[PDB]
Amino acid sequence: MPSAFEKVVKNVIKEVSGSRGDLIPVDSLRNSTSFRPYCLLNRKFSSSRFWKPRYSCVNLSIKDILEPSAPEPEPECFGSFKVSASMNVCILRVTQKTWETMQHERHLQQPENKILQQLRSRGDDLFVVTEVLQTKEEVQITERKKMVTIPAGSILAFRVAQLLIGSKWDILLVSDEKQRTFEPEAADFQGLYAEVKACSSELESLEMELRQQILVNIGKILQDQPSMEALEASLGQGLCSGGQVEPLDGPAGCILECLVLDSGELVPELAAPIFYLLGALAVLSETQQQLLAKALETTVLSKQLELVKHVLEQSTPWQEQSSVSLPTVLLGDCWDEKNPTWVLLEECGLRLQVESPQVHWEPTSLIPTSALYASLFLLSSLGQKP
Amino acid sequence: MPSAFEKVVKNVIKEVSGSRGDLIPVDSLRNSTSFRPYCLLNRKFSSSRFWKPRYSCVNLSIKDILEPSAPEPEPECFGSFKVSDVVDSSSASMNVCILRVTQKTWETMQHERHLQQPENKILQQLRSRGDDLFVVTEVLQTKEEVQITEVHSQEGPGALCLKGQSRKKMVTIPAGSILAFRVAQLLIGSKWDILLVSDEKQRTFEPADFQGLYAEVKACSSELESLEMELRQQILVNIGKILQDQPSMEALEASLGQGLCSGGQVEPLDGPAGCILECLVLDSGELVPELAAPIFYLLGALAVLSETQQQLLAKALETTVLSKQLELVKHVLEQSTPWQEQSSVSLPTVLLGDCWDEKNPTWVLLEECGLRLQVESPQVHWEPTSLIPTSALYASLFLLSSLG
Ligand SMILES: [Cl-]
Ligand SMILES: [Cl-]
Ligand SMILES: [Cl-]
Ligand code: NA
Ligand code: NA
Ligand code: NA
Repeated sequence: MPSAFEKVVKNVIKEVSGSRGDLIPVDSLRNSTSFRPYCLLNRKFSSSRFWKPRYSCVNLSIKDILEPSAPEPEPECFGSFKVSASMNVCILRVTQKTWETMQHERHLQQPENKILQQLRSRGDDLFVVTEVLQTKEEVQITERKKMVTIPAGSILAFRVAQLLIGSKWDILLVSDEKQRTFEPEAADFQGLYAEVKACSSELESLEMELRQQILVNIGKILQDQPSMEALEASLGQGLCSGGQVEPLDGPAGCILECLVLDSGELVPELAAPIFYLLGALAVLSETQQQLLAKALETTVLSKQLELVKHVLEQSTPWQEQSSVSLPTVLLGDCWDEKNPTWVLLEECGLRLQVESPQVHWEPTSLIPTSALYASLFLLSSLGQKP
Repeated sequence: MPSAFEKVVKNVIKEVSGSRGDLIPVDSLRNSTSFRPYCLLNRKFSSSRFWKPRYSCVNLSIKDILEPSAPEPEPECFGSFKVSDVVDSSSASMNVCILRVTQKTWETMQHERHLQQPENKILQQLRSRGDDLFVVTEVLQTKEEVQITEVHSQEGPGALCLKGQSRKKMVTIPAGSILAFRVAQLLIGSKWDILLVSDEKQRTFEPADFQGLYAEVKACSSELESLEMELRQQILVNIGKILQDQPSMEALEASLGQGLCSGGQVEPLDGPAGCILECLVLDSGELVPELAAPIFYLLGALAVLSETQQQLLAKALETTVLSKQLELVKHVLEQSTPWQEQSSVSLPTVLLGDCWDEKNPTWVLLEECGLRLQVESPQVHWEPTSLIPTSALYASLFLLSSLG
């Protein structure tokens, strides 16, 4: 859904930074306080180069992992904008000189922080907020009647920099997608298909009874995000450490039981593709997850996958905004707002239309549409007959 | 080496807009007053799809061609920025702001104002020449007065003796100076319209790959190769003289453009511009289309090049060094496909007998195209932004060597 705050945040990013902007939108006003400059964010191990997991809050600042312990310098105000009925926003940034000074004056906390040890075990990546886009004044944005007030100084969007911590700490201002925080090539549709097909090949191999229970239990964990979140951490820690994993409760536990041995250690060939599939589902929105949990039959899933496959295949180059025409004749019912394939595509940030062209590609929509494609491909690959 | 201060302007654009392909950099502080919002700019008829002519100032505003005559609404201030990379014991920061004319302002102006019915004399002159008309829709200007110093890299004893104040120049930029701008092509006919989403195939007045670029230049060269050796040599030596005087080349271009779009007798010009015009014209005063069109293309390609690039070509007009420089540019362009991605190009062995360095003429010609050069493997760094000037440099070298 437009979520009111979610809709105003996307339009503000587009006006301030431009279409291919490197600004990440803030999910909610409650969480805004944790995305301030210098805040630390974690991300689960990146299983794919086409989709990335959402950033989570560590509720710690860069000073909390460095020595000597001291407050960070005040972020500089780069600029102000009148985004339009006029909302005033401003950019607070941590300069490169501030990072270089901090790297010279501060070193990693030598007896090692406990939170970093937890992230290292799960194979998570660590990031630091380098820039924020926040409101200057209080605005009363109105939405049914639901006036959402946004107070002054609210983080609407943010820029991150991956930090690499080992013997010394380093900040990646110019991002490198191949880098990992803790140390243990054309991006086209063809490479994306090969990556998902490699993961799908590992599935199918499993017995039809095993594939069906993993499939039905995925539909149950799609109802409970924290259940899926906990299962992901158990798999990530088991893959990065190789130790016995603690049994879980609910459908998360049932899926974990399928992927694990009599000793407690995960089977890497079974756990890795499931970790990829759960990571692709984590990228999707609540609405998208509840739709996939209903349409888990391989009949509708195959048609939805073919529509997403066509959208992605026709949107190359993925860096330009392009219009795509869809073969809606594939679907059993008419192409409208109530269609499940319309809702799955609209939740990816794609602007849809009733007819020719039906989809409007946005470069920003690559991360969720790759996750939706990989999710549909693997979920149909589980429910298929041998 | 910047184009006077172009590297500092490009750094400000990169920080403010994210990429270079959105805002056009202003050439000089003297001309800045003419690139303000609502100002009208003309661009000569586009002879090629790979290179585009520079925008010239009409020194008129949108209100000067519309009725009722009334001042334009004040442009809105979209935002302010504090840029610190202004060099290309403490750091240097400059405050800039963006002034924009909103789409609603343009739509309101289109509803309230119509074209000046007995027709503006300046529009008639641009129409006769086949020029395109544009309007400045957004500007990036300074908020405060900034003093930027320029440091000149050594320079030879002959270039210093030409002038003869030291290497460090104190340049003072006043508050409200236009550093960069965004344009919108306006289409004027029975009604006027503003193209906010640009269309490269559109003309104001209604009357791909390296292989396509090579074919376009080769077609132009085929026409020039049919001329007499004495006429080709006089056209070549006189091009080297008009390369010293930009306004002489600018006037000759307008005479050829108006003669091609109207087909009437052209008034004789003075200096080397006049000598070239005499070669392309009849006993009656009308241009020979087969002769004037390829020369118009060649002059348009030279107009895209910088002053430094033009002074280098005016010295190296012999077909000996010209052929080697053309081959280097041909290789850079051929290896940079696709042009949209930044790619590194490795230049082949024995570049010019002597050595590949900052003082090499081929290095300066390529660096003035926005290409970041390096002493060795890879020597060139392609930037998508460098397509317009490198196409013009290729076409210029190809046709100048084709002269003789
Ligand atoms: Cl987020
Ligand atoms: Cl892993
Ligand atoms: Cl210009
Ligand atoms: Na602070
Ligand atoms: Na089996
Ligand atoms: Na395509």
